[PDB]
Amino acid sequence: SMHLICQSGDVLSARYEIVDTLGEGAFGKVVECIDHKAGGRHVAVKIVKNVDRYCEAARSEIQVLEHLNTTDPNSTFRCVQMLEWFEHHGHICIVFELLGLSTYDFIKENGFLPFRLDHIRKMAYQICKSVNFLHSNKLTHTDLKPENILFVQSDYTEAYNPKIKRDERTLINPDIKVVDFGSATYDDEHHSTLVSTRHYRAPEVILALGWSQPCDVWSIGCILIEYYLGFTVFPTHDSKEHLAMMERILGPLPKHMIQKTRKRKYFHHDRLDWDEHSSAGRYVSRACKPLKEFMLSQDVEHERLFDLIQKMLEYDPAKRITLREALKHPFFDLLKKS
Ligand SMILES: Cn1cc(-c2ccc3occ(-c4cccc(C5CCC5)c4)c3n2)cn1
Repeated sequence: SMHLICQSGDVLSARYEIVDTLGEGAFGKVVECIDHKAGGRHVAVKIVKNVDRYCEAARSEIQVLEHLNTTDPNSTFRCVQMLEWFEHHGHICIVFELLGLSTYDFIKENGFLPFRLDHIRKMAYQICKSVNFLHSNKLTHTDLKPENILFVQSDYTEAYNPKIKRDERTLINPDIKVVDFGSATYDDEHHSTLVSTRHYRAPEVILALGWSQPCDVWSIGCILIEYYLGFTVFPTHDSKEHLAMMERILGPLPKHMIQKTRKRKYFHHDRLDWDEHSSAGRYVSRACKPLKEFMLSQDVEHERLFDLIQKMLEYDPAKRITLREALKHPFFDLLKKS
């Protein structure tokens, strides 16, 4: 029924007039509205599908953001500001400060070109700071990805780039915020070993070994390579294929993780049950290669980023870098200058 209530001109809750759709997802829709009771200020309204799983996720997000916005009222740690919620013809709607495009959408609109490295450095720093603030308050996000990082302002300048024979957009201000707190889980809540639709998903989640804060660090590792390359390094929707891709980029999985997993289907003896010479197997060999071979330059700033990424993509969550540590990494020295 959503198409009947999310059109340009519709009014929600006797105050918000829909201008246009900003984007869609599995959850529903985000629309830009005029708030007729706050002087015409533009806001963003998430309209949530009338489906039990998303309604429960939306109620959860509301609890989480209430706690985070009162703990950090000035958005020092860059979590999105929720302004209120209401119900409209059986759909939960949540009102946010209006931001710019998602980082995914910016890449897409720019023809799948990567961000340049000085912007990557700022964005990475801000993402690590924001999610470490979550990790300090006994939370894990669990669903970090480029669609869920948004530019405060997505405005750009435009010129012809003769090095790659095409026009190129250059961001003016790379400041970001983190969104989507519907899967966010407290340390003391139930940690469901089941997880749903994502491929920023850590190896401990795939193998059902239990998870906590480190799973976020793995996701951030994936985001940073994507910003550097302009495309995903794990393009797959099959778990076993995903594990095969990991092995090609990062080497074989630790033996103690293979012995512990209850998911025996993926393994024969203590090896991944993967035919290298199948149709899908040859696609993996051709798309994926060892991590450092993705580097586009041997310059030391590039090597610094890739050392950070590698520590984030440690298989064993007990050994993986924490965000506290990552904020001190040399890659970020260039921001602290004086
Ligand atoms: C899942 N979620 C998003 C928000 C959110 C909050 C405020 C926002 O101000 C603008 C957007 C926006 C702009 C362009 C594209 C999109 C995309 C549609 C999903 C991301 C959003 C936006 N999204 C809160 N939860």
